Amino acid sequence: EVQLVESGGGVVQPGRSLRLSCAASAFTFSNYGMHWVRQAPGKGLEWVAVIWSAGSLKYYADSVKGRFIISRDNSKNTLYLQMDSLRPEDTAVYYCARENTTYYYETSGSWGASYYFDFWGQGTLVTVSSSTKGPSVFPLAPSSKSTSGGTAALGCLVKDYFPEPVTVSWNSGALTSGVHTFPAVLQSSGLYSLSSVVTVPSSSLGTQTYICNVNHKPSNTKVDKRV
Amino acid sequence: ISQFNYKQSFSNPTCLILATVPHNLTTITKPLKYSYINKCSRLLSDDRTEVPQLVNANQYSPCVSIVPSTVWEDGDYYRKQLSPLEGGGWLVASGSTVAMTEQLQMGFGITVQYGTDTNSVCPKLKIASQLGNCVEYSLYGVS
Amino acid sequence: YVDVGPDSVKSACIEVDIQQTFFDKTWPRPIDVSKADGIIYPQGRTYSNITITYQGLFPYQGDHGDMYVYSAGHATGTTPQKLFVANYSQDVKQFANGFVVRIGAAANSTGTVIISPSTSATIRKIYPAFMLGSSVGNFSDGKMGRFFNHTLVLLPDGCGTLLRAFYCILEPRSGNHCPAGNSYTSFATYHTPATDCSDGNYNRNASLNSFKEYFNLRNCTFMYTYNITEDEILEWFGITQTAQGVHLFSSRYVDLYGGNMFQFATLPVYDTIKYYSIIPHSIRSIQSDRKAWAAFYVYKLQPLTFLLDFSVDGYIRRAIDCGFNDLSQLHCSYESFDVESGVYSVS
Amino acid sequence: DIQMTQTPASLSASVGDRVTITCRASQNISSYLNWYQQKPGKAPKVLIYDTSRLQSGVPSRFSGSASGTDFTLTISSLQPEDFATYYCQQSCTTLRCWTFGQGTKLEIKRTVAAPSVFIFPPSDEQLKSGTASVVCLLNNFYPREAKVQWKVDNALQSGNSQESVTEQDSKDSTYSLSSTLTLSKADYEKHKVYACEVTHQGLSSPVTKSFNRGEC
Repeated sequence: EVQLVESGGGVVQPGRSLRLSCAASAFTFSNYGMHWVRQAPGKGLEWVAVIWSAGSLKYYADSVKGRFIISRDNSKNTLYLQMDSLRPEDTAVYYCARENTTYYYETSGSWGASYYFDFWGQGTLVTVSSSTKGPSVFPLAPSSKSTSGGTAALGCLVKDYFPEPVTVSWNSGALTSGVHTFPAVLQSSGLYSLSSVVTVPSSSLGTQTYICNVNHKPSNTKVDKRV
Repeated sequence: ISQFNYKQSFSNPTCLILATVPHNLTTITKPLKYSYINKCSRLLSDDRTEVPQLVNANQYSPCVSIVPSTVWEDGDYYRKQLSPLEGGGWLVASGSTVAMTEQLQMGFGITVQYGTDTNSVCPKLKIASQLGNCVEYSLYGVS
Repeated sequence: YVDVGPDSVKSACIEVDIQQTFFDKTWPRPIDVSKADGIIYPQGRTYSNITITYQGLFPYQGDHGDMYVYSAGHATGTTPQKLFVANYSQDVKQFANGFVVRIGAAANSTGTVIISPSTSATIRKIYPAFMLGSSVGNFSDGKMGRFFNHTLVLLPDGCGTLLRAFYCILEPRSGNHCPAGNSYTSFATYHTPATDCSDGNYNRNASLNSFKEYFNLRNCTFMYTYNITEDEILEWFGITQTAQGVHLFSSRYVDLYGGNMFQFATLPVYDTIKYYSIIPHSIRSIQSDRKAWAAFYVYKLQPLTFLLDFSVDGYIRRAIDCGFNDLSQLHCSYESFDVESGVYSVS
Repeated sequence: DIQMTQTPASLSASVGDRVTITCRASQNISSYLNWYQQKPGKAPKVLIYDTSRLQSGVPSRFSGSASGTDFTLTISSLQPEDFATYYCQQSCTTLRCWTFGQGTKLEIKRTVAAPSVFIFPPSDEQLKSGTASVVCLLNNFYPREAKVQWKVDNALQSGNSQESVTEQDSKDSTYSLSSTLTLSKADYEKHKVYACEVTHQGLSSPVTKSFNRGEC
C-alpha cells in the first residue's frame, strides 16, 4: 500500500549541485523516520543520510560532511536531499527507505519483533557525467564460414554512447536463442560500451542474413545494422 | 537592583547585612565580576507595548533564567521568543556588570519566620527544663 | 551538580500509542466541605474544640476536578511492547497556586480495566507523577509539553513504594519515539508488575531509565527520595509554592484516615513555576497482568475564607466554604455551623 | 568505526545443498547484527534483525546464528531462486553510521563444460569511424573464472583488452566472456595479426585462435 517515488535523479556535471526528492504515497512520513542508502555498481548498499520524522537532528556518513542535506516536510509528504561537489566515484543509485527500531523487553522471556522495513524505496540512478556523445553501433561479421566451425555467433557492438538507456535486439527480437547481454563498461574515455550477441546455426550462415535492431530511448532512433 | 533582582519580604521580619570575606579565608570563590539585571521587561505580541516585570519577594524573575550566571558585559541585551502557549511575544533582559573589588563583598539576607507554630531554630545554650512551675517559658513560638 | 546515575543505553525510545477516548470515563467526584475531604490543615495554627474562621489556599466546594488515569500499553499475551498514555503530554495546566490530588478512593472497588472495557479487575491505587516548569514549549515533532527548561520533576519510584523528586534541565535525544527523535508521539514512564513490581523486589532505576530514554538530565541541582508509606487507603497530596521555598504536603505521612494536609518535605526552588503536567506514567504488562488502575484528580488551591471546626482530637472534621452558597456565607456569619432561622440580606 | 569482512565472499552451492556464510562482527558492544537478501536490480529484502525473528515469506531453512565474534547464515534445500547476494550490517545505537555489506552471491555447482570461442573481426563502419574493436567471445564454460590473453603479431597486448561477463541465465546458467579492444587507425594497420589466447580451468590445454586482415 505504501509507495515510494524518487525524482530529480539525472546526469549532472561534476561539482554541480543536484536536488533529489522522495515522495511517500499512503505512508505516515510525519511519524516515520527516513534512512537513505546508496548502491555503487559492483558494491553493496551503504547508508548515506538519515532524516528524523521530527527533523530536528539529521545525521550524514563520515565520507560526506555537509555535502548531503536532508529536509523532511510532513505537509508536502516529500523529503528533499541536496548533493553538492558530486564526483565520478560518487555516482550511485540512491534509495529512500523507512526503518523501525527492533526492541524486545524480556519481562518473562518476552521478545517483540518491532519490524517495519517493508516497501523498500525503488531508488534512482544518478550519473556524474558531461560532454555526452551520440551512440555508434557496429555490426560484426565472421571473417570465414570455416573459422566459425561448430558454433556460429552473430553480434553487434555499441560504442561511445553517453546516455544510460540503449535497447539491443536481433531481427527485432525474432532471435532469442542464446542471446548474451554484456554490462556497459567505462574506459579512460568514460563512454559506455555495450556488447549484444545471439547464437545462430552454423549451417544457416551467409544463406540466411540476420539484421541487428537497436533502439535509443532519447533519440527514438531504430537503427538497422545488417551483415 | 532590588526591583529586577532580589526583593526581601516586607511582611516577614528580615535583616539585610553587607559583609566582606577576609582575604585569609580561602573557602569563598571569587566570581568573574559582580553582575545585576539593570532592567527586565516582556514585549507584548504587537511589539509596540513592553510590560516591565518586577520580581516577587524571594522569587526568580523570568528574565533571570535567560540571563547567564555572570552577565558577559555591562548593558548586555538578551532577547527570547516565548512559545504560542505562553502567548509568544519577546522577552527583553538588560544586564549591568560591576568590576570585582579587591576584597569580595557579599550581600547577606537574614529571614526569620514565626508563621509555623512548631519549629526549632534556637541559639547555643533546671531553668531551661520542666522544673519551672511558675512563669516565663522562652519557647520558639513566643516567650 | 548531582549525578543522575547511568544514562539510558537505548538511543531509540519505546514507541507510544495514544488512546484518549479509552481513558475518558464518566464518574462523579465532587469535593464536600462538610466531609472536610480536600481541606488542608494549617501547620501555622493548632486549635481546640471551639470553631474558628481562617483564610488559606483551599479548593472551591463542588469542584469535580481533573480526572487523570494511567493504562497498560497495547501488548500481545506473550510480550508487552507498546506504551499507553492519554494526551496529557500535550495538555499543559498553569501552576497558578499549586494543586491537591486524591488517590486510592477508586481502590478497594471493582471497575472495568481502562484499556479494555470488557475486562474487569479490582482497582489498584496509583501515585501521580507531576513535572512543573516556568516555561513550556512545543517539541520539534510538534508535541506540546517538551518544556526542556522545566526544573521540578516528581515521579514515583519502585512502583510507587517511594517518591523521587529532582530539578534538572531536560535534554532532547535522537531515537525512534524520542521527542527530538524520529517517530515521536508522546513521552511516558513504564513500570512492569512481573519484575519491577514483583513482591520483595522494587526497581527505582527502571522508572528513572524510562524518563532518561525520552530526556537526558543535565545541570541537576538536587536529588530527593522519600520512602513514605504505601497502602490501599484514600490519601491526599498537596503541592504549594511559597516565597521561602516550594512546600510539599502529604496526608499519608501524618494521618492517612484523617485526610488532613501536613508538610512532609521542603523543596528549595525559588523560581516561579507557571506550568505543570500530570499522569505521564504508563504500565508495561501482559494482558493477564493488566488490572483496573486508580486515578489522580487535580483540585486547584485558591485563597478562600473558610469556617473550620476542630474536634477533641484537634483534626478538622467539619468545614464550610463562605464563597459558595448564600446559606454557607450566612453560616460563616455568627461563627456558627448552625444559624437560627431568619431573613438575612446577601450580596 | 565498524570493519566488516565476509570470509567466503562467493559461494559455490548446488541445488538441495547445505552451506554456511560467515561474516565477522567488528564489536560485541552492539548485539544488533542483521542479514539482508538482495536480488540484483532490486532493493534488499530483510531476513533477520535482532536474530530472534524470522521474516514473513522467508523459509525456516534460512537461519542466522552468531557464535563469538562471527555470525553465520545457514541455508538448506538451496534453490536457483534462493541464490542471491547477501549483506550483513552491524547496527549500533551509539554509532549513527550503518555498516556496508561486502556481498555474498551464490553460484550453482554443475558438471564442467568446455568453452566455445568465436572471433569477431572489427566492423568496416567502426574502421571508417577511426576505431578498431576486435571482439573475442567465450561461451558455455561452467567455471566463472576464465583467463583471456590478447596477442597482436605474437606480442602481449594489455589495457586495450577489456573482459565483460554476461548475466547468468536463470535456467540455462550459460556463462559468456566478451573482449573489447580499443585501437587507433594507425594501431589497426600496425597490428597485421590479431590473436585470442584463452586459458580455462576446464581446458587442459590453453588454445589460440588467430586471424589476419582481409579474409572476405
